[PDB]
Amino acid sequence: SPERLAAALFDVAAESGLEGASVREVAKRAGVSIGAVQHHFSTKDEMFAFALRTLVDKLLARLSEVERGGDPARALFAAMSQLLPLDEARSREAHVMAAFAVRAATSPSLAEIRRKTLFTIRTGLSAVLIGIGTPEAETRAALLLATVDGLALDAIGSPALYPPEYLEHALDIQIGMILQGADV
Amino acid sequence: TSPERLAAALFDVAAESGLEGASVREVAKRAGVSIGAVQHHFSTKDEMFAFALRTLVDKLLARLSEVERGGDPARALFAAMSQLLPLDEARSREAHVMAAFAVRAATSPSLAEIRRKTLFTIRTGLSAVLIGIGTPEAETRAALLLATVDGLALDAIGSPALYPPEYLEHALDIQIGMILQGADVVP
Ligand SMILES: CCCCCCCCCCCCO[C@@H]1O[C@H](CO)[C@@H](O[C@H]2O[C@H](CO)[C@@H](O)[C@H](O)[C@H]2O)[C@H](O)[C@H]1O
Ligand SMILES: CC[N+](C)(C)CCCS(=O)(=O)[O-]
Ligand SMILES: CC[N+](C)(C)CCCS(=O)(=O)[O-]
Repeated sequence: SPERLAAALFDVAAESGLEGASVREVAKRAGVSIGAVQHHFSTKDEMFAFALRTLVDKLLARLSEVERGGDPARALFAAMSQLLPLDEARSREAHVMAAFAVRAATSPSLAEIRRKTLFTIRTGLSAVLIGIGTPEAETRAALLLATVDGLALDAIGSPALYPPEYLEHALDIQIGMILQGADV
Repeated sequence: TSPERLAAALFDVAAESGLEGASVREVAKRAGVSIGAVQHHFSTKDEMFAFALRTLVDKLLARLSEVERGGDPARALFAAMSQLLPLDEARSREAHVMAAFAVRAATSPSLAEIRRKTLFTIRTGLSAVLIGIGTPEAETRAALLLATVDGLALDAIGSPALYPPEYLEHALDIQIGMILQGADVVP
């Protein structure tokens, strides 16, 4: 049931933003007793945090498939492109992730989950860049991730300015910049 | 003037509780006016939100246009992009509300239009600066620079204590350095 609720929340949020994800609306979409929800989560914020944790765990599993050695540029691109709205699935994910990032302004649990998530991805990016002798690796890693997050935010609210082919070109350009001075 | 007072109340509510807290009734309550007074100016909550967003983007663009460009592009780019970073309380509030509207833009055509126009305007100015100095891939690097400030602002929302102004300014300086690599400039 809690997994079902997390999927149902993501589904509502992608459709109608997080303002649509009332305890009531999430129940309809999964099955389930409005009490069944209350059984698993004592607060709405608990329910949101669980959904975010689910989305993050799925993202990290995806990074682990695509970021598997060999050419650094291609690995960095495959990983960062998971965060960009390049198809309908990733457009929904980007929408929901951005929504959680704004909701973190008023929710310490969501802010902490995001902080740990960014720390994890950033450390992974840093390890890649250090391994190839990149100048200012850690700072550049932070910048790569921040820039990808910003591109995703910019794109969801203005898709005509950020078609997938443009997003892919912009990510290529950013990666090329980050790798300047690396070997290779 | 009256719609402007309502836009200011909306911003005050949104900076506190997000845009979820910015119902017509909550905005009316914060402004000290009747629901009827609000509905008089705004036919819909959409129109209320769009007007508030326009008010905000006007303020931001006015600040960007006040940047002294002079003869040093790195300095000008830093001064301009610093205005879009949460380096103090006022800009932290602006970041929170602007990010909220960006997210709402995913489902609201009126907000998307205002966001698109804003991004187009800013990218155009940044591209002019970069082309002016022979920056490789100037247009895309302009879009990347703007994305950097947007992404850094987004993260600083949830963890403001961890993104102090000096961290944000350092990150921005490093990105500008990368953006200017291969441009006709003299460091
Ligand atoms: C220093 C180096 C880097 C420099 C970076 C430069 C950034 C450039 C910003 C300055 C330009 C501001 O110019 C401003 O553009 C916006 C469009 O976005 C216009 O605004 C127009 O669209 C908006 C948004 O839909 C409406 O709310 C507004 O009523 C309408 O007039 C303003 O009428 C114009 O005065
Ligand atoms: C005609 C007067 N001006 C200020 C130009 C436009 C009025 C519409 S407004 O206030 O919503 O920009
Ligand atoms: C409501 C408080 N928020 C912004 C969610 C968390 C603060 C995290 S902090 O202290 O590291 O900036």
